[PDB]
Amino acid sequence: CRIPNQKCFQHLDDCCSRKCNRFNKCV
Repeated sequence: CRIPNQKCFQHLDDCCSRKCNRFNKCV
């Protein structure tokens, strides 16, 4: 699970929260 604020694409939100903000980073 990728940590918050980590550069992630909304198309492939690999975040732990699976949420990527407008800054193309995790949340």
